[PDB]
Amino acid sequence: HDLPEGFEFMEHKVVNKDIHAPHENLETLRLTLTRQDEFLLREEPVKCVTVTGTNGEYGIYPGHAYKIVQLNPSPLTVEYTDGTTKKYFVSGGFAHINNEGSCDVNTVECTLLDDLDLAIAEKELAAQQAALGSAKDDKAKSVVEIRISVIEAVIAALKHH
Amino acid sequence: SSWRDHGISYLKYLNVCTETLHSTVKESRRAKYERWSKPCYTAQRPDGAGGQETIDKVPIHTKDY
Amino acid sequence: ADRYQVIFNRFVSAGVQRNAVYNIPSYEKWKEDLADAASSDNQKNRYLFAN
Amino acid sequence: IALAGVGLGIGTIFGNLLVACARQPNLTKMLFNYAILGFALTEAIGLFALMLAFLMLFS
Repeated sequence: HDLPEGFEFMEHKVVNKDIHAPHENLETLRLTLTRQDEFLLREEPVKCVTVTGTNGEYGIYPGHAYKIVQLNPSPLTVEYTDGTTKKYFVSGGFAHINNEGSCDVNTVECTLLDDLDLAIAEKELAAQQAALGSAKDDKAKSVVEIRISVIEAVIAALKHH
Repeated sequence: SSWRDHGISYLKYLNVCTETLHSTVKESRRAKYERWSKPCYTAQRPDGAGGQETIDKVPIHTKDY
Repeated sequence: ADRYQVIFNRFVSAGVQRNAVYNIPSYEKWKEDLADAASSDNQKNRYLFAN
Repeated sequence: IALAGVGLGIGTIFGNLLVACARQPNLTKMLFNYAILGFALTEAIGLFALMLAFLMLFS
Protein backbone atom coordinates (compact mmCIF):
# COMPACT_ATOMS: atom_id res chain seq x y z
CA HIS A 1 0.00 0.00 0.00
CA ASP A 2 2.02 2.92 -1.37
CA LEU A 3 0.60 6.43 -1.32
CA PRO A 4 1.23 9.16 -3.92
CA GLU A 5 3.33 12.11 -2.87
CA GLY A 6 1.43 15.39 -2.93
CA PHE A 7 3.78 16.81 -5.57
CA GLU A 8 2.79 14.23 -8.20
CA PHE A 9 -0.49 16.09 -8.79
CA MET A 10 1.41 19.30 -9.64
CA GLU A 11 2.22 19.50 -13.36
CA HIS A 12 4.30 22.72 -13.41
CA LYS A 13 7.76 21.63 -12.30
CA VAL A 14 10.92 23.74 -12.11
CA VAL A 15 13.24 23.53 -15.12
CA ASN A 16 16.94 23.74 -14.27
CA LYS A 17 19.57 24.45 -16.92
CA ASP A 18 22.41 21.94 -17.14
CA ILE A 19 25.67 23.69 -16.30
CA HIS A 20 27.42 22.21 -19.36
CA ALA A 21 25.13 23.83 -21.91
CA PRO A 22 25.17 26.85 -24.24
CA HIS A 23 23.85 30.20 -23.07
CA GLU A 24 20.69 31.89 -24.34
CA ASN A 25 19.91 35.60 -24.61
CA LEU A 26 16.61 36.15 -22.79
CA GLU A 27 14.58 39.37 -22.79
CA THR A 28 11.79 38.21 -20.44
CA LEU A 29 11.73 37.01 -16.83
CA ARG A 30 8.97 34.52 -16.03
CA LEU A 31 7.68 35.70 -12.65
CA THR A 32 5.47 33.71 -10.27
CA LEU A 33 4.29 35.90 -7.39
CA THR A 34 2.49 33.79 -4.79
CA ARG A 35 0.66 34.42 -1.52
CA GLN A 36 -0.58 31.73 0.89
CA ASP A 37 -0.75 29.05 -1.81
CA GLU A 38 -2.30 31.45 -4.32
CA PHE A 39 -0.51 32.92 -7.33
CA LEU A 40 -1.14 36.59 -8.01
CA LEU A 41 1.08 36.27 -11.10
CA ARG A 42 1.78 33.02 -12.97
CA GLU A 43 4.73 32.52 -15.33
CA GLU A 44 3.94 36.11 -16.22
CA PRO A 45 6.61 37.69 -18.46
CA VAL A 46 8.00 40.78 -16.76
CA LYS A 47 10.95 42.89 -17.83
CA CYS A 48 12.36 43.30 -14.32
CA VAL A 49 11.54 42.67 -10.67
CA THR A 50 12.95 44.55 -7.67
CA VAL A 51 12.97 42.78 -4.30
CA THR A 52 14.25 43.73 -0.84
CA GLY A 53 16.16 40.93 0.86
CA THR A 54 17.87 41.06 4.23
CA ASN A 55 21.19 42.18 2.76
CA GLY A 56 19.67 44.82 0.50
CA GLU A 57 17.80 45.47 -2.72
CA TYR A 58 18.16 43.18 -5.74
CA GLY A 59 17.14 44.06 -9.28
CA ILE A 60 16.45 40.79 -11.07
CA TYR A 61 16.54 40.80 -14.88
CA PRO A 62 16.45 37.84 -17.29
CA GLY A 63 19.45 35.55 -16.99
CA HIS A 64 20.15 36.40 -13.36
CA ALA A 65 22.31 33.83 -11.60
CA TYR A 66 20.81 31.15 -9.38
CA LYS A 67 20.15 32.63 -5.96
CA ILE A 68 17.87 32.35 -2.93
CA VAL A 69 16.86 35.55 -1.14
CA GLN A 70 15.19 35.87 2.26
CA LEU A 71 12.80 38.79 1.89
CA ASN A 72 11.95 41.34 4.56
CA PRO A 73 8.80 43.42 5.04
CA SER A 74 9.10 45.75 2.08
CA PRO A 75 7.78 46.84 -1.33
CA LEU A 76 8.28 44.71 -4.42
CA THR A 77 8.27 46.19 -7.91
CA VAL A 78 7.31 44.36 -11.11
CA GLU A 79 8.01 46.16 -14.40
CA TYR A 80 6.59 44.71 -17.61
CA THR A 81 8.14 44.93 -21.06
CA ASP A 82 5.53 47.62 -21.72
CA GLY A 83 7.42 49.72 -19.19
CA THR A 84 4.35 49.68 -16.94
CA THR A 85 4.89 49.22 -13.22
CA LYS A 86 2.98 47.20 -10.62
CA LYS A 87 3.97 47.65 -6.98
CA TYR A 88 3.13 45.18 -4.22
CA PHE A 89 4.07 45.09 -0.55
CA VAL A 90 5.21 41.89 1.15
CA SER A 91 5.55 40.99 4.82
CA GLY A 92 8.09 38.20 4.34
CA GLY A 93 9.01 35.06 2.49
CA PHE A 94 11.57 33.84 -0.01
CA ALA A 95 12.54 34.54 -3.61
CA HIS A 96 14.07 31.80 -5.76
CA ILE A 97 15.89 33.06 -8.86
CA ASN A 98 16.84 30.52 -11.53
CA ASN A 99 19.44 31.01 -14.25
CA GLU A 100 16.90 29.62 -16.77
CA GLY A 101 14.97 32.90 -16.60
CA SER A 102 12.38 32.29 -13.89
CA CYS A 103 11.71 33.93 -10.52
CA ASP A 104 9.30 32.36 -8.02
CA VAL A 105 8.57 34.86 -5.24
CA ASN A 106 6.59 33.09 -2.51
CA THR A 107 5.33 35.46 0.19
CA VAL A 108 3.22 34.96 3.28
CA GLU A 109 1.25 38.06 2.27
CA CYS A 110 1.49 40.16 -0.90
CA THR A 111 -0.82 43.17 -1.17
CA LEU A 112 -0.87 45.91 -3.78
CA LEU A 113 0.54 49.11 -2.32
CA ASP A 114 -2.69 50.89 -3.27
CA ASP A 115 -4.69 48.85 -0.76
CA LEU A 116 -2.57 50.10 2.14
CA ASP A 117 -3.63 53.30 3.91
CA LEU A 118 -1.07 55.79 5.18
CA ALA A 119 -3.41 57.35 7.75
CA ILE A 120 -4.08 53.93 9.30
CA ALA A 121 -0.37 53.13 9.16
CA GLU A 122 0.59 56.26 11.10
CA LYS A 123 -1.88 55.91 13.98
CA GLU A 124 -0.96 52.24 14.40
CA LEU A 125 2.71 53.10 14.89
CA ALA A 126 1.79 55.55 17.64
CA ALA A 127 -0.17 52.87 19.52
CA GLN A 128 2.64 50.31 19.37
CA GLN A 129 5.15 52.98 20.41
CA ALA A 130 3.23 53.55 23.64
CA ALA A 131 3.15 49.80 24.27
CA LEU A 132 6.89 49.56 23.64
CA GLY A 133 7.36 52.07 26.45
CA SER A 134 5.10 50.05 28.75
CA ALA A 135 5.92 46.68 27.18
CA LYS A 136 6.24 44.34 30.14
CA ASP A 137 9.38 42.37 29.28
CA ASP A 138 12.15 42.02 26.72
CA LYS A 139 10.17 39.54 24.61
CA ALA A 140 7.14 41.83 24.44
CA LYS A 141 9.34 44.76 23.39
CA SER A 142 10.91 42.68 20.62
CA VAL A 143 7.49 41.74 19.23
CA VAL A 144 6.35 45.36 19.34
CA GLU A 145 9.50 46.44 17.52
CA ILE A 146 8.73 43.91 14.78
CA ARG A 147 5.39 45.64 14.21
CA ILE A 148 6.99 49.10 14.17
CA SER A 149 9.57 48.03 11.58
CA VAL A 150 6.82 46.81 9.26
CA ILE A 151 4.70 49.91 9.88
CA GLU A 152 7.59 52.31 9.25
CA ALA A 153 8.47 50.38 6.09
CA VAL A 154 4.85 50.73 4.97
CA ILE A 155 4.79 54.43 5.87
CA ALA A 156 8.11 55.02 4.12
CA ALA A 157 7.00 52.92 1.15
CA LEU A 158 3.88 55.04 0.60
CA LYS A 159 5.68 58.35 1.20
CA HIS A 160 8.14 57.41 -1.55
CA HIS A 161 5.31 57.50 -4.09
CA SER B 1 16.81 41.50 14.63
CA SER B 2 16.62 41.22 18.43
CA TRP B 3 13.76 38.69 18.48
CA ARG B 4 16.07 35.79 17.60
CA ASP B 5 18.02 36.21 20.84
CA HIS B 6 14.77 35.78 22.80
CA GLY B 7 13.97 32.39 21.24
CA ILE B 8 11.23 33.64 18.91
CA SER B 9 11.14 31.46 15.81
CA TYR B 10 11.02 32.71 12.23
CA LEU B 11 7.46 31.47 11.70
CA LYS B 12 6.20 33.57 14.60
CA TYR B 13 8.08 36.53 13.14
CA LEU B 14 6.16 36.17 9.87
CA ASN B 15 2.79 35.90 11.61
CA VAL B 16 3.42 39.16 13.46
CA CYS B 17 4.45 40.89 10.24
CA THR B 18 1.39 39.63 8.36
CA GLU B 19 -0.95 40.84 11.10
CA THR B 20 0.72 44.25 11.05
CA LEU B 21 0.53 44.46 7.26
CA HIS B 22 -3.17 43.56 7.36
CA SER B 23 -3.61 46.26 10.01
CA THR B 24 -2.44 48.98 7.60
CA VAL B 25 -4.83 47.94 4.81
CA LYS B 26 -7.78 50.22 4.12
CA GLU B 27 -10.90 49.56 6.17
CA SER B 28 -12.76 48.74 2.95
CA ARG B 29 -10.27 46.01 2.01
CA ARG B 30 -9.35 44.92 5.55
CA ALA B 31 -12.14 42.34 5.65
CA LYS B 32 -10.69 40.21 2.85
CA TYR B 33 -7.10 40.15 4.10
CA GLU B 34 -7.93 39.98 7.80
CA ARG B 35 -9.67 36.62 7.33
CA TRP B 36 -6.20 35.23 6.51
CA SER B 37 -4.64 36.41 9.80
CA LYS B 38 -7.25 35.61 12.46
CA PRO B 39 -6.22 32.82 14.87
CA CYS B 40 -8.94 30.16 15.13
CA TYR B 41 -6.89 27.11 16.13
CA THR B 42 -6.34 25.27 19.41
CA ALA B 43 -4.67 22.11 20.71
CA GLN B 44 -6.70 19.61 22.74
CA ARG B 45 -6.35 16.09 24.09
CA PRO B 46 -9.44 14.11 25.16
CA ASP B 47 -9.28 13.98 28.94
CA GLY B 48 -9.72 10.82 30.98
CA ALA B 49 -13.25 11.71 32.16
CA GLY B 50 -15.11 12.43 28.93
CA GLY B 51 -13.53 15.87 28.70
CA GLN B 52 -11.12 17.98 26.68
CA GLU B 53 -7.82 19.33 28.04
CA THR B 54 -6.11 22.18 26.20
CA ILE B 55 -2.35 22.05 25.68
CA ASP B 56 -0.34 25.25 26.19
CA LYS B 57 2.90 24.23 24.47
CA VAL B 58 2.57 26.73 21.60
CA PRO B 59 1.01 30.22 21.78
CA ILE B 60 -1.96 31.07 19.59
CA HIS B 61 -2.10 34.88 19.82
CA THR B 62 0.59 37.26 18.60
CA LYS B 63 0.23 39.23 21.84
CA ASP B 64 1.37 36.26 23.93
CA TYR B 65 4.32 35.31 21.69
CA ALA C 1 12.18 13.01 14.91
CA ASP C 2 13.32 11.08 11.86
CA ARG C 3 10.48 12.48 9.73
CA TYR C 4 7.23 14.43 9.98
CA GLN C 5 4.64 13.05 7.56
CA VAL C 6 1.34 14.69 6.61
CA ILE C 7 -1.38 12.41 5.24
CA PHE C 8 -4.16 14.40 3.57
CA ASN C 9 -6.71 14.23 0.74
CA ARG C 10 -6.05 15.60 -2.75
CA PHE C 11 -9.09 16.83 -4.69
CA VAL C 12 -8.39 15.69 -8.24
CA SER C 13 -11.93 16.46 -9.42
CA ALA C 14 -15.47 16.81 -8.11
CA GLY C 15 -15.74 13.02 -7.81
CA VAL C 16 -12.09 12.02 -7.24
CA GLN C 17 -10.43 12.50 -3.84
CA ARG C 18 -7.20 10.54 -3.51
CA ASN C 19 -4.84 10.29 -0.53
CA ALA C 20 -1.57 12.22 -0.68
CA VAL C 21 1.49 12.30 1.57
CA TYR C 22 3.97 15.11 2.24
CA ASN C 23 7.05 13.73 4.01
CA ILE C 24 9.32 16.31 5.65
CA PRO C 25 12.70 15.01 6.90
CA SER C 26 14.18 16.78 9.89
CA TYR C 27 16.99 19.30 9.55
CA GLU C 28 19.89 16.91 10.08
CA LYS C 29 18.85 14.39 7.43
CA TRP C 30 17.75 17.12 5.01
CA LYS C 31 21.03 19.05 5.15
CA GLU C 32 22.95 15.79 4.74
CA ASP C 33 21.04 14.96 1.55
CA LEU C 34 21.34 18.59 0.46
CA ALA C 35 25.10 18.24 0.90
CA ASP C 36 25.23 15.13 -1.29
CA ALA C 37 23.04 16.63 -4.01
CA ALA C 38 25.47 19.55 -4.21
CA SER C 39 28.82 17.74 -4.35
CA SER C 40 27.87 14.55 -6.16
CA ASP C 41 26.55 13.98 -9.67
CA ASN C 42 23.70 12.08 -8.03
CA GLN C 43 20.51 14.13 -7.77
CA LYS C 44 21.36 16.27 -10.78
CA ASN C 45 18.11 18.25 -10.72
CA ARG C 46 18.91 19.33 -7.15
CA TYR C 47 22.58 20.14 -7.78
CA LEU C 48 22.07 23.82 -8.58
CA PHE C 49 19.40 24.25 -5.90
CA ALA C 50 21.55 22.67 -3.18
CA ASN C 51 24.69 24.66 -4.00
CA ILE D 1 61.34 41.96 -6.83
CA ALA D 2 59.03 41.64 -9.83
CA LEU D 3 58.54 37.99 -8.87
CA ALA D 4 56.83 39.15 -5.68
CA GLY D 5 53.86 40.34 -7.73
CA VAL D 6 54.01 37.15 -9.80
CA GLY D 7 54.05 34.50 -7.10
CA LEU D 8 51.34 36.38 -5.23
CA GLY D 9 49.26 36.61 -8.40
CA ILE D 10 49.49 32.84 -8.81
CA GLY D 11 48.29 32.38 -5.25
CA THR D 12 45.35 34.66 -6.00
CA ILE D 13 44.33 32.48 -8.94
CA PHE D 14 44.46 29.25 -6.95
CA GLY D 15 42.73 30.80 -3.95
CA ASN D 16 39.73 31.66 -6.11
CA LEU D 17 39.99 28.25 -7.79
CA LEU D 18 39.29 26.44 -4.52
CA VAL D 19 36.24 28.61 -3.83
CA ALA D 20 34.88 28.06 -7.34
CA CYS D 21 35.37 24.30 -7.07
CA ALA D 22 33.54 24.40 -3.74
CA ARG D 23 30.48 26.25 -5.06
CA GLN D 24 30.49 24.35 -8.38
CA PRO D 25 31.85 20.88 -7.61
CA ASN D 26 30.77 19.46 -10.99
CA LEU D 27 32.72 22.03 -13.03
CA THR D 28 36.21 21.37 -11.66
CA LYS D 29 37.75 20.41 -15.01
CA MET D 30 37.24 23.72 -16.84
CA LEU D 31 38.30 25.80 -13.84
CA PHE D 32 41.54 23.85 -13.46
CA ASN D 33 42.41 24.39 -17.13
CA TYR D 34 41.77 28.13 -16.84
CA ALA D 35 43.82 28.28 -13.64
CA ILE D 36 46.74 26.67 -15.46
CA LEU D 37 46.30 29.16 -18.30
CA GLY D 38 46.48 32.08 -15.88
CA PHE D 39 49.57 30.63 -14.21
CA ALA D 40 51.39 30.31 -17.54
CA LEU D 41 50.54 33.89 -18.50
CA THR D 42 51.88 35.19 -15.19
CA GLU D 43 54.90 32.89 -15.50
CA ALA D 44 55.65 34.57 -18.83
CA ILE D 45 56.05 37.88 -17.00
CA GLY D 46 58.24 36.17 -14.42
CA LEU D 47 60.51 34.84 -17.16
CA PHE D 48 60.75 38.31 -18.72
CA ALA D 49 61.97 39.70 -15.39
CA LEU D 50 64.24 36.69 -14.93
CA MET D 51 65.79 37.22 -18.36
CA LEU D 52 66.58 40.84 -17.50
CA ALA D 53 68.12 39.75 -14.19
CA PHE D 54 70.35 37.20 -15.92
CA LEU D 55 71.39 39.77 -18.53
CA MET D 56 72.39 42.24 -15.81
CA LEU D 57 74.02 39.45 -13.75
CA PHE D 58 76.05 37.58 -16.39
CA SER D 59 76.82 40.71 -18.44
